Amino acid sequence: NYVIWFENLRMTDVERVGGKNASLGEMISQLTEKGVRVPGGFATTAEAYRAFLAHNGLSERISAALAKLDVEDVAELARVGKEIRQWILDTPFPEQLDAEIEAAWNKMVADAGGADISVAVRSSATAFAGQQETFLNINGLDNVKEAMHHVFASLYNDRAISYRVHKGFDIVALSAGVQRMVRSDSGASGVMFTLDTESGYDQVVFVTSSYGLGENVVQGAVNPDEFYVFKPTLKAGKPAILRKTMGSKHIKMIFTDKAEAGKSVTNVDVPEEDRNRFSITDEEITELAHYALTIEKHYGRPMDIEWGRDGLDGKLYILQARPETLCEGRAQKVGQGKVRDVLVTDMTDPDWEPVMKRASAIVTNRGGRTCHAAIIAREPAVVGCGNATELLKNGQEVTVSCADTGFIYAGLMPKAPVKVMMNVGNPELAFSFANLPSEGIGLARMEFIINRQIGIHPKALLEFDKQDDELKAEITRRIAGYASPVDFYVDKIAEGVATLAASVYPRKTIVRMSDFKSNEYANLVGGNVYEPHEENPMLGFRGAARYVADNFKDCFALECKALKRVRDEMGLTNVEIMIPFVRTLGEAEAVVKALKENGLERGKNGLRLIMMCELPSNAVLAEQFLQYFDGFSIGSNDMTQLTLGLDRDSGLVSESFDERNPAVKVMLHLAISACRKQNKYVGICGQGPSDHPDFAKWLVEEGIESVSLNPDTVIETWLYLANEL
Repeated sequence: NYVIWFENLRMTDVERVGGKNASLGEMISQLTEKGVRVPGGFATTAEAYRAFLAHNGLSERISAALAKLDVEDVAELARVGKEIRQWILDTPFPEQLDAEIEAAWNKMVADAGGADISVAVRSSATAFAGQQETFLNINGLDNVKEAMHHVFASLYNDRAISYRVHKGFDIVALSAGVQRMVRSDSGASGVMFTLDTESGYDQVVFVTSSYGLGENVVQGAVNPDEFYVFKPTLKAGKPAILRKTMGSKHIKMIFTDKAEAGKSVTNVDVPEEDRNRFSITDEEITELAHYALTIEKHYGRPMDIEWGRDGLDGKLYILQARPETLCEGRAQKVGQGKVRDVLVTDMTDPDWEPVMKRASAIVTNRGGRTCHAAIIAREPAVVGCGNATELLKNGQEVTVSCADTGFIYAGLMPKAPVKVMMNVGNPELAFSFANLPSEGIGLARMEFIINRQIGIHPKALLEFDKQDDELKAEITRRIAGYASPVDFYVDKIAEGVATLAASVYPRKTIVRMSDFKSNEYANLVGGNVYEPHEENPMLGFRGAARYVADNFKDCFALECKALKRVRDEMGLTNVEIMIPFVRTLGEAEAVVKALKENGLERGKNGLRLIMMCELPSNAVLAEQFLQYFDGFSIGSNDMTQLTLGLDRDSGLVSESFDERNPAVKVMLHLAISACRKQNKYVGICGQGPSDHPDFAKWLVEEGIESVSLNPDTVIETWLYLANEL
């Protein structure tokens, strides 16, 4: 009645032991047979806490103090809070609670065969983050009891007294969970989410990991390794890790031999070995992602989960699991209104709850997550702007974004006649566009992955051994966590492309192979020596000619190895491969021969092959080029430049650039007709349809199958076109 074992708790015991302990029992009792390993222990109950607090009778003394106390007088609140906490600290456990803890402790050491076990003593409130309060590596009975005293006192931490007065409430209790320690002090640990927190995208599992006890990743005291795993392909048993980001992993929490009270754990530097390694293996990331899903399937909602790899066992444990739910400040949701209605002020009392109702947004100088105004806006909301009173003006006219640095500008689906698809380059933004209404990605560009995730010329990696001490050293630095220089290149392209394809899966993602000019390959590390200066880069060594050049075929092979893995192993079959700058029919033919050499063929595993139609020759021999491909994506930028003989970046001529020049239109017509008479895909890329609505009109009238737009131009164009139909 005072102490309950986790194995006898269920999620229906939340009022008795709190959400954390109830959830622990729910997993132990229901999921251990589904493979989830949760450490054992016991919870104290809400009536244990009440009995404890009745003493002489402390409960009513606390209640008296809290009565006459302004929580928004920050002195009194610190003074009264400290006072209350010392009373709880100086109050002894009732005789029955001590005996019952002792008997439960004695059974734990009996279950552990021997033994000098250690435990976590955590706070499980009948109600965050947490400020919570937790104790780790607590080795004997009296330590455990004193760590429990502290947990009990934590209910009346100052912010907790506020948080409750703010949520508008007495007069409360909590439960202490006493759980066996997993030895991740010599292993690794972290936190998993069964959605992407940033975007909200729920088809992915997020796994963060570092060395040591997981308290550090939970608290953000360390920058951890971050991994994304794709749910559908993980369930089919295919390799499902989309993205690996190495954390700096500066420090790690370990055990002390020297445990006075909270000195049982300490932070220590991570060696440079471990720092530039990934802290868990692919097999582990995957194994954890499976646990995440069986937990989420069971609870029927998004989950936030703590886990640890025991450095003794080797085995992965789930430790805790719970449900997951100009000017600047702390930030989901956008909003609009006049700045006064967007309310701009220092910080709200509760007296600011009527006039708060008389308004439509809140932006405040002070505050963090559990700020007064930040809670009213959850039940929105930019807090923690040092000076918005200053920056923002009393007039108007603003709109307040949270799609988590909470900006504040400075501003303010029907049937479509074509398919509106996205033009996407940055895989770090991919899950934020999963959400946007589109028909997929009609141009997934490769150049951000190469510039920004890889950063090194593939021939420098291919010929690593011919460098350059200074360069061998730079490459090795950059390729940390990957098996070899060439494996880095393939792996990172696979990650980037799998990520983009996963974002809109199962929807079409047309991946353009690399469209770099040689001056862009020259800027990569190790690149200049392979990329001589050209007089006219727009017209130089790039595209198909580069892919099939003897001098560069081993690099093309690398990019092909990545795409093939993405489709053939990762099961991301929604990927089509687009080939740019195909100048002649001999090049078209050479490229399909090259792809074939590298295991990629039309019809094999459903592969579809698209040509970027961007040279005038592609238009006047449309039908002839089209035999080699399943369709065209028209690159109107390059088509316009070559038809009209212009560099649109040169200001001296570029006023004559116009995708809707009659000469360019003849070219588009030739291409789009050729495709139509073969019942073949024809799309167009470029912002022309967005920037010139009549061009969009002309394109629908020509029979274009799709249009590919920057995500932030997608809704407007869709609506314009739908309204026209």
